[PDB]
Amino acid sequence: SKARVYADVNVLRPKEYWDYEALTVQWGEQDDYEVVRKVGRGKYSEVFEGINVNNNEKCIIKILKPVKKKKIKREIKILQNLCGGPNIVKLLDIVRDQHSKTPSLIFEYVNNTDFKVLYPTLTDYDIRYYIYELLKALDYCHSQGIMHRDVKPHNVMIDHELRKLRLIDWGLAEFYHPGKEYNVRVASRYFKGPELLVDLQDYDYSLDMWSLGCMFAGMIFRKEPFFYGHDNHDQLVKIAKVLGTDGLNVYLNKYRIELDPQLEALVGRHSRKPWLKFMNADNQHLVSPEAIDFLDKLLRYDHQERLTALEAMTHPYFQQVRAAENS
Repeated sequence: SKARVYADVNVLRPKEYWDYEALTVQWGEQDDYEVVRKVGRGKYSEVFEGINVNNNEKCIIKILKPVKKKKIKREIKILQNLCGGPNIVKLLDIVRDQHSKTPSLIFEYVNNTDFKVLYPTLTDYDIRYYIYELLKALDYCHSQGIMHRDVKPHNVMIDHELRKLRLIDWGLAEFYHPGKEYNVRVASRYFKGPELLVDLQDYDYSLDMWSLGCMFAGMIFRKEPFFYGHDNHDQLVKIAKVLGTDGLNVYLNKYRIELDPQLEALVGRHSRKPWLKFMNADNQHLVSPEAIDFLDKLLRYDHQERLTALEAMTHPYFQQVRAAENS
């Protein structure tokens, strides 16, 4: 399998651009950024709202947990490559501790409003607007030959008063190389696409479009974990109970995917449930025919069938956000 767009980005580019294992970090001074208050936790890091002793300007301090230096250089190179793009968190500095040798990345500051309290107040228009903004971010990184691989509400900081948005945490992101076989243990369980669950290793940028699709579904239907599985095998069962099992067979047969006996039996056979059956008094104010058409074109088992970030931005559903942006 090969991406349908931006497939040759790293083929035309000098190895310097994507060879991150050869990156030589030019650390700065941890003696220049002060911690103010923890704002986020994580399996690979801790986030802190900090201040820049110099400019006096606020900032975000990310302290990385202990991991192989390969994963640290990867996140750094990608952030350097993406700096400047629309709605991409901007990396400002890189520092480390002298004794512990603990790495720390310095980022622009963004208030960030907890999604479990924000999303419920979003209006029909707000949703169209913020998703459109996230798509600018994804089309940009895909155009630069990079997959984020961890798209979820937690990695999208939103300053709802300034209506500003940023895609964050590029700790699992990777460079896309046609035909390469990547690790399927990326992203958070609820946003993992079928390809990661059936073990299709040569996946591409379309993986991020499935994750986005799960996010979108969660918002219009007012049901955060839209696909709520307790483990990976259970995650695929949940997906198959909504999209139907016939579509999964086509997918499996097309890419000649095995699918072990346990997960297969575990999945069984299910008919497809039309999107409208998920509508209820709590979410009918957000479920329009256009929203349904858009979501439908995102959540497709076959990664090659999904809309690209660029096609998504032009969908009629964002019709007013575009006109407002134009003038």
